[PDB]
Amino acid sequence: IQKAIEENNNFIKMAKEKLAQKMESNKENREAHLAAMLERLQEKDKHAEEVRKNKELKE
Amino acid sequence: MREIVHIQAGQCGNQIGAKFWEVISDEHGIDPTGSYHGDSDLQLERINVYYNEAAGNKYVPRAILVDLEPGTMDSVRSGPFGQIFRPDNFVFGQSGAGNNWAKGHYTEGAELVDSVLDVVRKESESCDCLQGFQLTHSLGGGTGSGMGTLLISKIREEYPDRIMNTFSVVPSPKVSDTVVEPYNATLSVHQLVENTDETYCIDNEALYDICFRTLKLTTPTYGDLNHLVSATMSGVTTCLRFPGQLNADLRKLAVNMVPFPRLHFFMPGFAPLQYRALTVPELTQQMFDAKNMMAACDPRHGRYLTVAAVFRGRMSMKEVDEQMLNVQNKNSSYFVEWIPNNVKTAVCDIPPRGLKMSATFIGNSTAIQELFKRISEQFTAMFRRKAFLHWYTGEGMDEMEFTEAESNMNDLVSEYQQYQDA
Ligand SMILES: Nc1nc2c(ncn2[C@@H]2O[C@H](COP(=O)(O)OP(=O)(O)O)[C@@H](O)[C@H]2O)c(=O)[nH]1
Ligand SMILES: Nc1nc(NCc2ccc3c(c2)OCO3)cc(-c2cccc3[nH]ccc23)n1
Ligand SMILES: Nc1nc(NCc2ccc3c(c2)OCO3)cc(-c2cccc3[nH]ccc23)n1
Ligand SMILES: [Ca+2]
Ligand SMILES: [Mg+2]
Repeated sequence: IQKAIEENNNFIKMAKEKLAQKMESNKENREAHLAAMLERLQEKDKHAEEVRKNKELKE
Repeated sequence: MREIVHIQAGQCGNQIGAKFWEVISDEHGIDPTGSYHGDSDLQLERINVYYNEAAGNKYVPRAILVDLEPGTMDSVRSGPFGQIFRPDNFVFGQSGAGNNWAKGHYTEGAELVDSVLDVVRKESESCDCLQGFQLTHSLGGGTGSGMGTLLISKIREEYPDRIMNTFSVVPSPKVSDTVVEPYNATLSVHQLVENTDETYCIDNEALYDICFRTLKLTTPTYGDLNHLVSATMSGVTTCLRFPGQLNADLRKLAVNMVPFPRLHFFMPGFAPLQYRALTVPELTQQMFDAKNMMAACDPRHGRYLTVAAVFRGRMSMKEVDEQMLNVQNKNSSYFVEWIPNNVKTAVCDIPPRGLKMSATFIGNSTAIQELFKRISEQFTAMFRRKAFLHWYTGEGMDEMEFTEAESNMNDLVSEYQQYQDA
């Protein structure tokens, strides 16, 4: 009866740790994808500023 | 006062138990309310073996009713004699055992076993002189098989010098509820080998073949099988339930019937299986016929260590002796030569309901190994592939325990074979 209790608890434990690891890893990956996209858009805003300056300093 | 305590566990155990109590209550003239309305003091003369005497001059079976699910005990309470049982003797859980010996023996069953033992102790405490215990159960399910053998083990531990007797319904693929029955049966036989003094092997295969072939019943129900079981059990308890020439208790019977402690598994039979009165030659020939045996085993494939024959009805004891001697003398090779006078005969004057004459047979035969071989093969066919094992290991059992149970049963078979060739 103790072995049975232990096996049920180990199944609960391992599923809890696997789920938590997956959800954390997923959160980190999603946030990194959005941060890379935003960083590319910020590089665009930087390039648009360098364009507007080039145009100002052409005059 | 030679009291017996009766225990019935699980669905099968409780249905056949109930039939047993209705049949013997009828023989003793006890109605469903527990009142005596018979015609003869012999009916009451040894009534205390199975019945307690209550205040209302009520006779109450000395019976404990056990299951891990409620269903069957509600059906008992609604059954025809259901009011005769003591309400406090109903001990039931709620979970069920799912046809799972490990649930009966180790997890679900262990939670209930103490409360069952408390009632056993309360019944024994008021016994003038407890002779011992009889249990009705099947081996193929989970509660009767797993929890029943747990109960048997605990009773042995607390009453180690008392006789423990079971009526044990052995599974067959011909009348099967689940595929796991051979596992549950193999695990249980090992327990019986260690902790009972006498086990009546009642094979649902044989009961089916009798209902179908002999009684001509095309679709036999559990009710039809249990009618045979209850009539057999009535026969086998006759010699202690009614007045007569024998001064016996379960221990003297065991000592006379069981030559080696592990070889205590008996083939029962019944005759007759119709209005034509049966002559003593006909009762005698039929009771020894394979077709009347309830543990689908051919007795011509082994040898008899011991035999008890119980005749019921008014008949010539001279004629009984002559016919019993005839069968022994003409078939001497099937009776071991190294146990002299190994066939014993009892006569009770009181016949069962409806029949005028009947015979019940109890054989301790080495041919019973065929039954265990059957089960062992079904066990191995699954266990070599570990099929359905996860049901059991999920309740904490290891594969090792199955290997040991299989080995114990092959050893039991080898022992029966040793004495059959001797
Ligand atoms: N002869 C007979 N066998 C039964 C009866 N009920 C169930 N069985 C057999 O018992 C096995 C199932 O065990 P069961 O008693 O239902 O399991 P449990 O109640 O959990 O112990 C199967 O082999 C069935 O064929 C019955 O009333 N009579
Ligand atoms: N059923 C049953 N009976 C037994 N009888 C012996 C006995 C002697 C004197 C007594 C007594 C009982 O009771 C009080 O005085 C032994 C066993 C057994 C089975 C399997 C393995 C075992 N390892 C040790 C023992 C044992 N099993
Ligand atoms: N062993 C054995 N034999 C039996 N048959 C008759 C017999 C008569 C005279 C004998 C004899 C046997 O052996 C020596 O002389 C019945 C029983 C039994 C089992 C289980 C519960 C029981 N409640 C009452 C009885 C009984 N147990
Ligand atoms: Ca539980
Ligand atoms: Mg069942």
